[PDB]
Amino acid sequence: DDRDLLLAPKWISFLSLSSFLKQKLLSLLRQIRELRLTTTVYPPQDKLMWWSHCCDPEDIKVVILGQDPYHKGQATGLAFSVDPQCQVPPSLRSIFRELEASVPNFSTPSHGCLDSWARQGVLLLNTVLTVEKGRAGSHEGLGWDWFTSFIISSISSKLEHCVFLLWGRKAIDRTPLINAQKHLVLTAQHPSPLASLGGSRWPRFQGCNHFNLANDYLTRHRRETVDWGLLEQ
Repeated sequence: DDRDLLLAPKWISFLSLSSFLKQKLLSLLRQIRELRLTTTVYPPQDKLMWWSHCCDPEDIKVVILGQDPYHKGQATGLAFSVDPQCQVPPSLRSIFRELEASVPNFSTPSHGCLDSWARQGVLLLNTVLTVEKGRAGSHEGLGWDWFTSFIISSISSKLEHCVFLLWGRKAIDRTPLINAQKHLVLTAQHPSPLASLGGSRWPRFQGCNHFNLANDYLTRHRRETVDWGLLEQ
């Protein structure tokens, strides 16, 4: 039943999943519900699809990929976003600092809630949506990959002139799914300081200027821009 897919209806309609894929997602969600009876899993179950409630698919301007959720209780259902009760972790402090140095109307806030981005059409999507407490990458694998890859392809297939910010080796591995004739892809090193630089090669996060370039791209295709400085507590 569509109730237990946890996705907002405008997304269910936009994704147009088959019966097979809806049953496979329901089994995955039911598997996770049973995992919670032995282990703490972030984020909460009713936040797994939190991104799909903050804006509709037609509102998406920029797609930012995460890895897995934070694993210390600060994950909110949005990639990189922080519960106002927890400290801003190294990744987001590094994002704010690139913004502080490049975008005029940005001032670094004292919090890390990025709900204001999500409403404006910034899709903050973890590539794997659950994580066990205190064990990063514990749910990396084929459990979530088919599902988050399906979302990215649906955004590339059905939308036009969006911006994909790919930071790090795992997000950059999703490059083939994006039609770069319809969409802008911008790649960089992961924002967490001293992250890998390739091995096989990508530019540095510091000075990548991805947020201005995203808006330059949307402006040139006559779409509304993202105001990164708008971050409400």
